[PDB]
Amino acid sequence: EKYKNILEKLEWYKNKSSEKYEFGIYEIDKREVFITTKYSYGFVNNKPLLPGHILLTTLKKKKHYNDLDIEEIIDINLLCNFMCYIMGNLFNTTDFSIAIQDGKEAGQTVDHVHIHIIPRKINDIRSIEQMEEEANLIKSYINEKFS
Amino acid sequence: EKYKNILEKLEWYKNKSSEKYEFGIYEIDKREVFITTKYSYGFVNNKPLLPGHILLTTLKKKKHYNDLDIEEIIDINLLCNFMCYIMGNLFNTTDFSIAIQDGKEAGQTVDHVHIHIIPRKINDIRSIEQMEEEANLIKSYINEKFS
Amino acid sequence: WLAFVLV
Amino acid sequence: WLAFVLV
Ligand SMILES: [Cl-]
Ligand SMILES: [Cl-]
Repeated sequence: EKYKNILEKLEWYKNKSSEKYEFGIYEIDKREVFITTKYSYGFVNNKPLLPGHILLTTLKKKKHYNDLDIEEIIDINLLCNFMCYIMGNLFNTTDFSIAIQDGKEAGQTVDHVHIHIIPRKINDIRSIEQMEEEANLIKSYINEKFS
Repeated sequence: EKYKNILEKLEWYKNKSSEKYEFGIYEIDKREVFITTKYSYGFVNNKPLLPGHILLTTLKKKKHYNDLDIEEIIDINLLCNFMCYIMGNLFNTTDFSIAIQDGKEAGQTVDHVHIHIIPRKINDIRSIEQMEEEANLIKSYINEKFS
Repeated sequence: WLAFVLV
Repeated sequence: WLAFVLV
C-alpha cells in the first residue's frame, strides 16, 4: 500500500506516457523511458556509471533544483523513493547512491534538474537495443506489481 | 511565498526545537542544529568536505531511504530544497552537490538516512565553537527572512 | 562513493 | 563531482 499510495500521488497508471521527452537540449527516445508521472519521468542512462544507473527528471525543463515548484519537488522525490524500491527488487540490492549535480560547478552536463539513482554492490556506452531491453524490464515489473 | 509555503508544510516556527537529536548511535549537540521540522532536522557537519557542508536527517532513526513514510519523504525533501535556497544566499552560490549514501555499499558510515548538501564553487575537523558559529549564522538568516 | 562528489 | 560517487 505505501508504494501504491505514492503512485496515486504521482497520478500514475499503466501505459501513462508523454508525447515528447525533453532533457535539456536533448530528446529522450520513448523506448528508454520506464515511467511517466504528473511532473516527472524516469529513463535509463546511455552512459551508466554502474548497472541499473537510472535518471529521473522533470517533464518541464528547469535548470536548478530551486527552480522547481512545491508540487514538482514532491513528485520527483516520491518517484525517487518508489524507484529505489523497484530497482532494489530488480537488481537484488538494498544500497543506492542517490544524487543531484545541481549546477555546473557540481558537474551538471545537461541544464535540466535530474536525480541519479545508482544501485550499489560490494567492490562495484549503451545501444537503443540494450536501453529498450532495460527500460522494458523496469516497466514490466512496475506493471506486474502495481496494475 | 514559495519558501514560506514550504516552512508552513514543514510546520516550522522560529525557535522550534527537539528535546534530543539522535543520529545513528550518535547524539548531535543542540548548538550544531540550525533547523527542526515536523519530521527532520538540519545540522552542520563536523567533518565538512567543503565549506557549508550540511546534513539533513529524520528525527526518527531509520536506516534506509525506503524505510521512510510518505510524510517523512516529503518533509526531508522540501527541507532540502529550502536549505539549498538558504545556503545559496549565505555562501553566494547557485550550485550544490546533493546526495544520499543509501546503504553501506554506497558509503553510508552512520546507519540513519541523511542528505548531504554541499555548496559548490569553481575549482573547489571542526570544533564546537566553529560549528555553533556556523549553525548560528544559518539559524539567524532563516529567522530574519522567515519570521 | 568512492570516486566523485557525492558517489 | 569529481572525487566520489556521486560528488
Ligand atoms: Cl542541455
Ligand atoms: Cl550508526
